Formats: sequence, C-alpha cells, structure tokens
Amino acid sequence: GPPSGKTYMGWWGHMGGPKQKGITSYAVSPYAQKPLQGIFHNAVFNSFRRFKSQFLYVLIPAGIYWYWWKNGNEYNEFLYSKAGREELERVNV
Amino acid sequence: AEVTQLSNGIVVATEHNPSAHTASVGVVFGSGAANENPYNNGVSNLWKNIFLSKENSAVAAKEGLALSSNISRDFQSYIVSSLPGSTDKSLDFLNQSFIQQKANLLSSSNFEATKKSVLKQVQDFEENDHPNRVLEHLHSTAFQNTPLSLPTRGTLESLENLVVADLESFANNHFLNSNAVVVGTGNIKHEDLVNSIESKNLSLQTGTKPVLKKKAAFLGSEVRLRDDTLPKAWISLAVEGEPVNSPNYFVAKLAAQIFGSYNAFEPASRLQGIKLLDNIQEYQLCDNFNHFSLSYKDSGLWGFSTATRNVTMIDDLIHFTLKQWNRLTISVTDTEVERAKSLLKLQLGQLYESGNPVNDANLLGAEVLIKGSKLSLGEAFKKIDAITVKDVKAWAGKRLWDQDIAIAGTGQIEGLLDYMRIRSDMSMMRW
Repeated sequence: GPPSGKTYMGWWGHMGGPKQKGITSYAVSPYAQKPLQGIFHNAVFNSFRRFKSQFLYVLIPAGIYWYWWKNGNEYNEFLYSKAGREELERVNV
Repeated sequence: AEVTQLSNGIVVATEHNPSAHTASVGVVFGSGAANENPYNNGVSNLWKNIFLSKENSAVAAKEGLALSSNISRDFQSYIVSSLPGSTDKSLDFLNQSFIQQKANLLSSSNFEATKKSVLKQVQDFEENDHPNRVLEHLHSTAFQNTPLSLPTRGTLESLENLVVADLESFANNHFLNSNAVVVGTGNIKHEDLVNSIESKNLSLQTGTKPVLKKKAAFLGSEVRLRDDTLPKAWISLAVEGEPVNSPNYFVAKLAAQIFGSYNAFEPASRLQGIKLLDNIQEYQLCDNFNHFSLSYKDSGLWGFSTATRNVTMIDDLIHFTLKQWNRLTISVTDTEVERAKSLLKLQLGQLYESGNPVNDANLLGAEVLIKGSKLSLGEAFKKIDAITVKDVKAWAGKRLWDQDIAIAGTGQIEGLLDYMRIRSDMSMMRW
C-alpha cells in the first residue's frame, strides 16, 4: 500500500526522539537477585509518603459535598414530621 | 617437534627448530591484569612501555637486537630476538637492563614521557576501536567485582594517579623466580641455553607472590553504551564457558567452529556450510560476525560478536542466532560435527605452526606456567577426532540450555530489546 500521514511515534530503531550521547545503562538479571525483598519498607514508607502528599486534594472536596447532603437530609425529615408541618405548607407553596 | 623442560630453581623451556633463521629468548611471568586492583590498574601496561622505550631499544639496536612485549589477563612477556649465533648477547641484555638494574629505566624523565604516550594510546582506543572496547565491556559486566573484570590496557582515570612507587611495589611482588619461566624458540638448542644460564647465575627474586582473595564468578547482566551519531551497532553476547585444564576444553572449541565467522563482502565466505546463513542473507541483517570460546585459569566465555548497518532488524538477528544454538541440545547432525573437526585442526594448526618465534615464546611460556608441560599438536588432534554427537549434546544441555547471559553493545542499539526477551530465546518450548 501507500504511506499515510506520519505520526509523533515510530518503531524500534527509528522511534523519533532526539539523538543521545554520553548515557550509560547497567542492569542485573532477575534470576540472580532475591524477589519479595523489601515490600515492607514499601507499604509503610512509600504508601504512607504517597498518601500524605495527595490526601488534602481529595478530602476537602469530599467534606464539602457530604456536609451538604447532611443538612438537606436532616431538614427534609423535619419537614415531614408533625413538628414541621407548618413549615412544609410554607415552602411547598 | 618436541619441547624440553628442566628445573634448577629456574624453569627453562625450549622448542628447537633447526630450519629457522632467527632465535627468540625471553622471560614470561604468571601475573597479568587479573593480578592487580582497581587502584593500580594499568601498571603492567606501563611496565611494557618502559621496556620498549628509546634508550633501551637504542642500546639493543647497536648490538643487533629487537624487543617485544605483551600484556594479558594471566601473564606478561619480555622478549629479545637476534640472529642464531648471537643468543648469548641476548641473555646478557635481558640480565643487565631488566632483572638486575632498572634505575636507569625508572628515571624521572623517561617515566613522564612514557606515561604521556600511554595515556594517548588509551584515549585513542576508547574513541575509535569499537569492536574491541565492547568485548572489554563484556568482560567487565560478566565478571563484575572480581579480578577477571579489569581491562588489560588500564583505565584513563586510574592510569593518571600512578607514580614510580607503584611500579617498584608491583615488581617486588610479582617478578619472582617462583613465578617465572625462561623460554627459547627458533634455532636454539636446549643444552646451549642451559649452559649459558649456569655460566651466569640469573635469578630475579625468590618468590611468595600474594594469593588473591576473591575467585572469579559469572553474573548475567547487560551494559548499554548508546551513541546515535555512529553509523553502526556493535554487539557481543556470551555465556559462561570452560577454563584452561578442563575436560570439555576442545568440545567447546568445536561447538564454536560449527557456527564460525562471516564477512558479507567476501564472495567465498557467503558459501560456507552454515545453516544460520540461510536466514541472514535474504534481508542482510549484518556485515560480519565471529564466534569465540575464551578460556582462562578460573573461568571462560562462549559466544559471538557482530557489527551491522541494518538498525531496524536487530531483533531478527539475535533471534535467529540464538535459535541455532538450541539445536546443539536437540538436533545437531553428524555432518556438522565432521566439518568442524577438520576446520578446528586447520585453525590451531596455523596458530601453533606459524613462522614467528615471538608467537611461539608467548604460547609456550603461558602453557608451561599452568600445566607444567606442553601438550603436543599430535596429541590434541587425537582428542578432537574422538568427539561424538553425544558429547556435544551433553555439553550444550549443561552450558547453554536455559542459562543466564551477558550482553554488551554500543552505537545505534535502539532496536536491541530488553534482557528478558533475549533470555527467553535460550530455550525452545517446543521440546
């Protein structure tokens, strides 16, 4: 077939990034190291570190919307009691 | 065609050849680059060049004497050559300038001039000689944290902090009569060399070289040195092999000869009886390769090296080559074994029967330092003709099938895939 409109990604050998010079990589085989090595020093170090960072962005929103659902559910149950029948006929009109 | 060894406290080996026109005499020591540490690495390469400097080669040239030297991982050499009726002058020069007096050679001016040239040699090697620096990097990842990892030329950083004291310390610890062999090749008779030595007394030092704390150990790993501006990719790959003085020494050499060596631009090299060539030539995935089986005192390596300009099909080259290796365990034929027998004999028959007495001296001294004796070429041939298909399959099932590997590469190696996809190709699944 014909070639189509090209991309921002290539394939192995011509992936399409910048030319690299002066970087060296080292590695060791997995058969030569011991797995399940430190996964405490992981759930107690890193999970608690990752939690402590990204928890005020999730919980301050959650606290505003849950308080809102509360004060509404509390007020509704008052409207349909017998002590809140006068208010019901005021607000429902 | 037979060697003769005697001992007087000094070992003296000799391969006399009456039909030659020269004679070589020297001393070989049993310490190499695998007998030094990361701080003084390259002290042996600097000892070689002090021997070959000007004012020592001038003094030899006025007498009609040529000089040579070689550094390896297990041994070093310091050789003198002459015409056949001039061998007693060769021994005197080797006595005076090397074993007894060397304050002349370790002067302050000759040491700096030698260090400057050696640093320029090593810097040039690391920028321009790509197939040889990748094989040195292979040794350093395979045997990391072990004495068989250190490069023979030295490293440009460790070579800068050397002083004369490092040379003198290394000499006192390793240039010793207990660690030495005196050799003689070409047109030289054993009795004359023995007589010339006892007329003098000729001893360097007594002995007690240090023992090496750590033993060599193989570790599967990789090191990648990426350079996108070079026009090719150079790769070498190996497993753990056989040491010297092993029962499987010749069987590993025969197995490397089965896959052999290749040059794409030579017409006759394209016609070799190698089944791997039926796969590469249709898309031309490489320019050349060569299979090796290297052996040392403690360990060895077995594998191949290659260079290629087809940087988008590297994964096909590694894949097809490793699948052919699998056949040594399963389905190697009798014709492939009878071919490698007779070509291995031609190979080492040309290495041990060249015309240069300098090569003879290095080979002889290194073999006698380990075994105490040299195996003749008529004996090695009989061991090779006694190998069967069963011996090959038994060797490969133990050394190749589902075993860890070491890899090194430089250049345009984006297309070289991760470790575990290459490691998985060491077994088939379809057996």
